[PDB]
Amino acid sequence: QKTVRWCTISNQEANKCSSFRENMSKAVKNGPLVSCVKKSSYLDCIKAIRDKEADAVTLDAGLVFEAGLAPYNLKPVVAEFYGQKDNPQTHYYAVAVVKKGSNFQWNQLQGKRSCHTGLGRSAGWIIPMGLLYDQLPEPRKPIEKAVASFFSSSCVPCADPVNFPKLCQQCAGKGAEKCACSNHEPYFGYAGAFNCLKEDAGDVAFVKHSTVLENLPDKADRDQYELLCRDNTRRPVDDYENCYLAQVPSHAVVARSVDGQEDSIWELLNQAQEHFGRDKSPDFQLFSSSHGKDLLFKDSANGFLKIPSKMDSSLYLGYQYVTALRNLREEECKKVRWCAIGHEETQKCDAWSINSGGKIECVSAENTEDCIAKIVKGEADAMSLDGGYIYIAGKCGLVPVLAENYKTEGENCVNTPEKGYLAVAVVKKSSGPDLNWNNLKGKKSCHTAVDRTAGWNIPMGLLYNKINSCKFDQFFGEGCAPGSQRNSSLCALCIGSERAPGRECLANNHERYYGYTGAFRCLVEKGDVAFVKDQVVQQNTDGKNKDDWAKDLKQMDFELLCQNGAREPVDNAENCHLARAPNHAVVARDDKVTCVAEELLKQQAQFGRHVTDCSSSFCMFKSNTKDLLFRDDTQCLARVGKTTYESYLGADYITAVANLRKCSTSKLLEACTFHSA
Ligand SMILES: *[C@@H]1O[C@H](CO)[C@@H](O)[C@H](O)[C@H]1NC(C)=O
Ligand SMILES: [Fe+3]
Ligand SMILES: [Fe+3]
Repeated sequence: QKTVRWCTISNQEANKCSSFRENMSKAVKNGPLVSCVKKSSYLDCIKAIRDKEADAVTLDAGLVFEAGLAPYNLKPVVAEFYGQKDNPQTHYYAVAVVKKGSNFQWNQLQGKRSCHTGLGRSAGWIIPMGLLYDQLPEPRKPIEKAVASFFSSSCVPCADPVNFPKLCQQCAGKGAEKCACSNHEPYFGYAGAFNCLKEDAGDVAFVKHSTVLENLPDKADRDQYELLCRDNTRRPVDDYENCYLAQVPSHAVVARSVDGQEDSIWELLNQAQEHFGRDKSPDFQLFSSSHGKDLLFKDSANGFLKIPSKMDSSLYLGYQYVTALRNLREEECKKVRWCAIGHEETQKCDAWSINSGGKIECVSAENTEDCIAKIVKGEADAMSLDGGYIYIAGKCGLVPVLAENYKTEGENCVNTPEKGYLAVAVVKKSSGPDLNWNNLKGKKSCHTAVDRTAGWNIPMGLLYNKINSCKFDQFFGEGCAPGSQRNSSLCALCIGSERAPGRECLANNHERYYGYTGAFRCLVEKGDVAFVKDQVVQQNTDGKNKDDWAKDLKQMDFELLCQNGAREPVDNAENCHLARAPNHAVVARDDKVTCVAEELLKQQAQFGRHVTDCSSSFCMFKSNTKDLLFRDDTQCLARVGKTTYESYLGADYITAVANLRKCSTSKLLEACTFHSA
């Protein structure tokens, strides 16, 4: 019924696509149909997809980046994987292949002849040229001109043969097909570049790690070839793991960002790998063809993986690679951009910005995950996170910069490491003794949010060990666990916002039961147990909180549930808690750690706890509502040195969280753990 229109770039690809079509028709009765649209290069395909004349094409990651730019706006939806299906690799190695006895090293490439897969491609172009950049003769813009003056001549398929003739000089295509961006140029692609070297049109080929073994005959003339290593030595072709230029992400199928039919694309490809995958059929091979190498998909792929929905091109490629790509394409610690979540945090941020004289700038997002993603992508620089989210951010590659401290007051606060706060379970003293730790089934729970330390990871981790199931919403009766599935019973007690409707169960300040205070309010108004930090009761009772719901509460009206079944007063969490919680911390990308840390230590020297008059001046650690930007009981931000999320959080906490990985519903976590190695 549904049709996926695949874009081909050559007569050879068109031949394979016709057989893909015919074979899928026969093998799959109801699965999407395939039809083929024949263009003459990947760039014509990207445009055909944008204009809705086609739906899909497979691209080297370097070109995924170009497809993801305006005005094309395509996104990667399915990735090739290499290697064994039980340990799929979503990267491959770029290498430089030379013939034995040619006697030159990496540092002597000047004046040689080069064979490239194609302009703008990972192994063929982006990686080798990024490495050689500093040796190219200036001016290096555009890069083509500099490359044409560095190598004596080359074959770079897809280069403009009119403006850069030397880049197309060693290519082998006839007439108008010379230097073509397709299999009509014999030296196009991995196979082509290798043939370029083989036939002595070039002295070096920039290809991938499987290229030589894939393209050499029945037996091994393989001893005739070697690899150029970056330490200026040469190694055998099967020793690429010790002689590669870089590791690069998989070729991926791309599609329209809006109305891209990706559902259809995955359904097609998934069924196709089942019937016509590696060694699956004599009638048709997805990853092979008698008409050529790497047609439609690479011959070294062994299947497909669906790309998570939150992985856009930036996330798929990774920030380092996007920066190298950006570097070759366009031809400081002045400020810290904070990521604020929602309106109240944005207003506190704005105030900070003004008071700081612009050293702090403010970027907004509607939830924690969107903030973390902005930081990873370079749209923001820092925010403070609960341990549960540090874990997620750490998987996405962010690093802890400074810790919030809660126990140490005064001048030594910044230099004192704290062990952590405590995750506890708080109940009303008035609840009968049947309410205890071993009898929570069917009870009404209040949680700070899904994926936070005290609110979720610690308690739900403990419970998972008992019930051996991720269906928490079938264990508890009804609760408020912000961030849960909207029609779950774990959203049923949530009350959203007083001003705007439809905000129930959101994991942000629109939800009145969100956060430490929030969950304590949930306990007071509706729940039986709150999963929260120690001290939340003391901080919101006996008059410290003046809001209607809290003004008459007393500390003595609450108790803690201990794991042995007993109950203790709230002043005794040290002997009645669920586990230690790592202190919340400011995270940043590895390139900004120093900058973020140094400026914040200066911010707090001006705006920290010692400010006796908050109003005339700004107070970083006090908040109009609750835990705006930092926890309200934060005494200072403290140095953590050079550490990683794993050592910051501790093996005990890492163990607990990883224990729950099967139950995770975080879309960010799913995107940040997609890639191998
Ligand atoms: C609840 O919502 C989801 C969509 O987000 C839907 O898939 C599910 O089947 C709905 N019904 C149930 C079983 O609660
Ligand atoms: Fe590639
Ligand atoms: Fe916390």
